[PDB]
Amino acid sequence: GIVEQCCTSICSLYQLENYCN
Amino acid sequence: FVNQHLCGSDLVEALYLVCGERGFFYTKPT
Repeated sequence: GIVEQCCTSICSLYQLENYCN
Repeated sequence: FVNQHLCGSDLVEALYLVCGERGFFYTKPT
């Protein structure tokens, strides 16, 4: 999930955008 | 944007910040 890439690793906006519904 | 370790609260808010109305994978208000 978004948590692994962002919390376990550093994410990117685009990666954050992917999860916007 | 930024290069930080976001987790739930910080991340979710990061999404509500990024996604905004589109909502996002976690739990919207209601």
